[PDB]
Amino acid sequence: PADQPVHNYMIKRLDRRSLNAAFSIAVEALGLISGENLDGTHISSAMRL
Amino acid sequence: VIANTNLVTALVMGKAVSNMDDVARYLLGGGSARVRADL
Repeated sequence: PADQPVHNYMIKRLDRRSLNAAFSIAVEALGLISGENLDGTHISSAMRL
Repeated sequence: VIANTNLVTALVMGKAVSNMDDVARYLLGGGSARVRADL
């Protein structure tokens, strides 16, 4: 005897990956960015730049 | 203070002289109050 045409379904699930990268900055310059350690000079301006 | 001739000096070189403006202009031609005391 003959056969009937077949059917079928399916699913594929995802998977989780990630990227990351460190970006450390130091205290000596962190005091200069935020202006806390900033002094009123003509020399501290250049170090801030 | 250090500015505009001693500034670049101390920044790139590492040293800075006191009376820089005078030596630069030379190389290339370019009230009180009273107080008591015991004298």
